[PDB]
Amino acid sequence: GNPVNKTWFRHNLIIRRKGSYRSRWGNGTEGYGAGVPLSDQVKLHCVDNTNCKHVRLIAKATAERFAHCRVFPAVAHRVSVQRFKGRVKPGNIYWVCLFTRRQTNTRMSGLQTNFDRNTCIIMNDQRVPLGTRVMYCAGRHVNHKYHLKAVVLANFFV
Amino acid sequence: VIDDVNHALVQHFLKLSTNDKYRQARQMLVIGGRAMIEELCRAGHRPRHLMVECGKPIPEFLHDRRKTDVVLVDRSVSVAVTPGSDGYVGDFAIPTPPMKEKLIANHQRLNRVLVLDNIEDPGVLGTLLRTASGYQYDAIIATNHCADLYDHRVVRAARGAHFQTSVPIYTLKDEDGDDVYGLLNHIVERNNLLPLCYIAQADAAGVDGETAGTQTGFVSSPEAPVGRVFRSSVVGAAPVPLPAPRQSDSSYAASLSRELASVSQAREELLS
Amino acid sequence: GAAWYLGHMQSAANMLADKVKDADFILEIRDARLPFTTENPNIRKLTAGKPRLIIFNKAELSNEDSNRAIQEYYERNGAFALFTSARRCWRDVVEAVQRFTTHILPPLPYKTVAHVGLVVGMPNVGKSTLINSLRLAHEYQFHREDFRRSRSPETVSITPGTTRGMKLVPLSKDPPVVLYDTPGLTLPGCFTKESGLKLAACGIIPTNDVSLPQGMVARYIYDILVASGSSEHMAECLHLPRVPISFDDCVAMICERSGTSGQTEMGNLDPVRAHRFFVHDFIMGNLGKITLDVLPRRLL
Amino acid sequence: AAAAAAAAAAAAAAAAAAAAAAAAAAAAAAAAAAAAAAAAAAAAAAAAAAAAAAAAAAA
Amino acid sequence: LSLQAREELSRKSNELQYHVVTQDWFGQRVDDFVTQHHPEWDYETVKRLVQQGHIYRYRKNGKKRYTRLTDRLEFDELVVVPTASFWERQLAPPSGVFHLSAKTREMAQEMVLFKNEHVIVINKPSGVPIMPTHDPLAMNITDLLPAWRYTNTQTPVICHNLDTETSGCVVLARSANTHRMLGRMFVKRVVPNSVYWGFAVGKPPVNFGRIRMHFEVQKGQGGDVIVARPTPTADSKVGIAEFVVNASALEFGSFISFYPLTTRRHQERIMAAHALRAPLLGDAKYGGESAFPHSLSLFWDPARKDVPLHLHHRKIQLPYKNGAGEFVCVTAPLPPHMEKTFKRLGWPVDA
RNA sequence: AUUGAAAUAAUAAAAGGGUUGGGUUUUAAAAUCGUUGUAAAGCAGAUUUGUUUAUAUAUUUAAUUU
RNA sequence: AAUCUAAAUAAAUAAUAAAUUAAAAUAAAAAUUUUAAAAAAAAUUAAAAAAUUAAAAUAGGGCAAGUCCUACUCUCCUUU
Repeated sequence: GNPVNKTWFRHNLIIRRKGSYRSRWGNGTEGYGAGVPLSDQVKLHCVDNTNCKHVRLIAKATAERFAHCRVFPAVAHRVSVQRFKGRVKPGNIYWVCLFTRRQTNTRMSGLQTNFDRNTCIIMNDQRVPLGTRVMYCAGRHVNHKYHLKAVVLANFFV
Repeated sequence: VIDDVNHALVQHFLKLSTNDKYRQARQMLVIGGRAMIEELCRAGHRPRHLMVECGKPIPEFLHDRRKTDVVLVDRSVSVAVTPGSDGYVGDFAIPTPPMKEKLIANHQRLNRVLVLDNIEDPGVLGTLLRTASGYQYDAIIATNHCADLYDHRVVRAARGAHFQTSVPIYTLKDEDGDDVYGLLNHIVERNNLLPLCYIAQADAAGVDGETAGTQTGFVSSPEAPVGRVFRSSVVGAAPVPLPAPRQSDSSYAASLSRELASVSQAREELLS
Repeated sequence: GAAWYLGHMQSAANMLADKVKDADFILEIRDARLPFTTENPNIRKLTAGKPRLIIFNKAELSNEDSNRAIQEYYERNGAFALFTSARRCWRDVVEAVQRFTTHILPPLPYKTVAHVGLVVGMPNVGKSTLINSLRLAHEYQFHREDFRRSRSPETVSITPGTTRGMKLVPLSKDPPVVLYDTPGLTLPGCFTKESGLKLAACGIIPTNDVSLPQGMVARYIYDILVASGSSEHMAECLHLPRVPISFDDCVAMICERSGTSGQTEMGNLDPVRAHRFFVHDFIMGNLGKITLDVLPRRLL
Repeated sequence: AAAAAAAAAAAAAAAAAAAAAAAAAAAAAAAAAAAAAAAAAAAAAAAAAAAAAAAAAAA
Repeated sequence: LSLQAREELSRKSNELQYHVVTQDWFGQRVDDFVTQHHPEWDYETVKRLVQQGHIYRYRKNGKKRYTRLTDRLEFDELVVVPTASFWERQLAPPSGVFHLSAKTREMAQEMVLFKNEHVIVINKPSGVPIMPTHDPLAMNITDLLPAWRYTNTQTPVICHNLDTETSGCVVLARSANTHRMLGRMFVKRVVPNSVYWGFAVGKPPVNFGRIRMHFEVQKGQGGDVIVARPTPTADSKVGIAEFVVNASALEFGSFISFYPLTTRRHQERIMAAHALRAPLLGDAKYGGESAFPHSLSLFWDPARKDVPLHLHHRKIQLPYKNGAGEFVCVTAPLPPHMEKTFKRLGWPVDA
């Protein structure tokens, strides 16, 4: 009686925002709360020195952005290397400290920003990275004490 | 069967046998003894965790909710948590005497006190506690840094003494200047509220009244002396009482071979 | 939910006994590349006295040295053994059951009754196709059950499920050596870490999935053949520098029919199209004609 | 909302226990049910006597 | 029944025939006649026989008047009331004819999610069994049971035997009278009454549906399968569940919710190991050979037996209601072993 | 005595939900065409004495401060 | 983004027992309920939605007989 709801569990782990001319995502490029928090298997690029494919790393969680607060997401991520070396496996579930994204994310100072490819680094259960060196430019949103005190804070931010 | 020294019940007894802070914080004390437990069990006392070693001697005169956890323990832990040759070890509920009856119901005549002032040693410390009670001494006392009156070696030496068979024993405090010059004034002068004093059983002795008492006591002489020390210090002389009689022995005796000679007849029995 | 019998075989023993208590000659369909992984656990203590006709299929790809000892082993115990390339199909294996009883059958008391045959073995190594080939043709050309072959309901045409009771296939007629079914008792799915490798290696249980990726058997068929040669001749068959140093180069050296989206300047080939190749080709007995099991020279 | 209107899952007024079975109005709108003592679908929810407390067993 | 009334006719027994004298007992209620003549049976033991038909009838005229407990006697027909004396026989007469130290009487009180005057709900630890298997040795619930006798009730009775590897929520009845009532709540539901959670490795087919398999327990532990879409009709019972894949690891795992309409053995895990062939995480009995834990970034040291079966009896809807009209729903919170993999995956563990 | 038979697998018509038990559920072009609610009758100088409240969450996190 | 107003002219279709109603709550009949009863206070108009009203005593299993079906040894009037 009253099939009140099916799946009901995506609504506990997704950032769903109605489209009603007031609640709406937008393409970014408008103001904080850019939009489109990147919710599906998105095959992010790895950047830090491991055998993570650096070109493919399939997504796990249904939310990724700082106006969605990557600062406390616990964003799981599955590794799917099309090739690693012919050291990680192509089948493990590491967390991720998202670095940047091609989606034009507007900052709270009007500074729009978008990079050539959405990238990230694999890390551990205690939020320590798995690599030694990082080969990309991370985003300001990686400054939290959440992903700092173990993150090398690789190099030049944006 | 517990063949692991990391078991909670094992680590329970260790921090109950050797540590002294987290003893009272749980109000428990380890007892070892095959017959020493029934002795206490006879007068209505049930061990919380009676750990028998896994073996032959399994008397069950209180079983079936003897405050259960009647655990069987390995030989290996029978060595570690149990310094003692018993296959029968447990722990009991700390009793307490009240620190006020030292201050108020100080009865006049038959009041002889013990003190035992030093950093002491178990076994000896426990032994005196058995014999001091063994003659119904009242107000057996602690000092600056004697060993806890519930230590596992002390209760092994006391052999059924610590619990109230007949023991109005007492324990004293810690004071400001890393000393106990305020341990006495709070009570000891008040333990001259009832009148006489002595300071025997010190390796060094002075006035030395020396076991020479003639009159049977003028039996109604309602004052009576008190206990003694262990080492050589004038700390017993800075207190207000002007009594100073530091007693010695007669023959070639040495440490610990002086008290049980003194306390034997220096106790209440001046009637003889 | 169409799974199979699921449980340890060593509890299907005291029921297998009473199945042999009435049978006469025991059969089996094994894989000569797996002499004792495709066997039921009791093969040792199963019968010891009923005349077993133990058959090893796909023998042409199983090595010949290990073929002699395994042949003469049972041939010493008395229970026979027959090896077949399966190219010359089971039609000759059937001929065996026509011959391998006339010499060893006890004479029938009643001129025409049966030779009740108890068959065992993995259904996916040749036991199913051996039944349902002789079970289908009996519906047309008729020996017993004596009815007009019309009562087979809609959408069956074969019944290896939900009845399988007294169901049996009459392989022969005048020496009517009939054969039972033995509702499949093998490959319990509770198999061993390694047995699933040798099983999926032989093409049996060909499922390569999240439970058993190619790179787990391919790592096994490569590290089993540490002796590079006549196997590197399959590598050298595709331009390989003969000796492969390890798993990375040989699998990546054979990416000529493999690959994915890779740049014009740096190609990122696909090592899984090379995985299945190195895996499935060894199945065909193409790479090497070498067994997997160890062949205990002792009795076990 | 002060005026109120937070009605329960149905019951309005429940009378005294009288042993295992306690009554209840179950005001809602109708009923259907059964009855351990004589099992007949019994529309009459205006009064349903539950057993010890199991809403499964009624009148 | 027609044969039950036959042996009743053809049994001398002792057939204690009981006259109904003119004065004291003619007119009294029958349940007064039996209870003051037969003090051996408890009153409830007397209602069962008087209503069941293994009854103390009354015989006046040429037929037997089986009766309700309140039927009163007749005006001295010397109307005998026959009562059974040697039931034991083909009749099969009706029902009624160590020590728990502390650290257990406390351990069994942190495993209590809900208690009232009629039930007790607990939270079973994954790995402790219910029925004893090493008959002197294993620490199970039934040996613990004299610990939830809160308020001195008579040794609660276990109602549905959760398995060994299954964690979760159990129900004891606190009363042998309540246990009779709480039967219709378990066997062969039509609509769900309970939720099983689990972490099957491998995203199954469509994330909503129903599973109908036809189990067959061949001893020992045969555990057969769908073999007949209708049934084998002889040795088989079916187990139906309405599974819902709440959320799913992208392609390698899922968090599935089973609503088990039936009561079959490991029906949770055997239907999960063939909803896809993707069994539950750590299910070494039916699946469990894909790898040791099926080879993840979880705690992966011994593995071979480390990972406990991620199956949890999550919620039970009791029929006892609450102060507000809602029926009560215990919500046994996940063990850390599932709280490990839920937070390791960042899912919002709903307690 | 006076035709004898076959799960004749599908149809039809019935019942039914110690022999005995698997099934649980309700529809496929809707001018709305009655109520319904939603919006509306086009500039009112001006909310809101009293009607009526689809209004809706109170917390799963991260990082501090004693 | 782009195309499909309205008004003006022209005009069909299925449907139609009528209502004095019809908001909203709430119990009462082999009954399935169209009504009636208490208690309420429910305004016109246009527009747009389809929640309710106007289109079968059914779906699925488990049993047993029947028609359909094949088969002839024994049946009836075949004609050719």
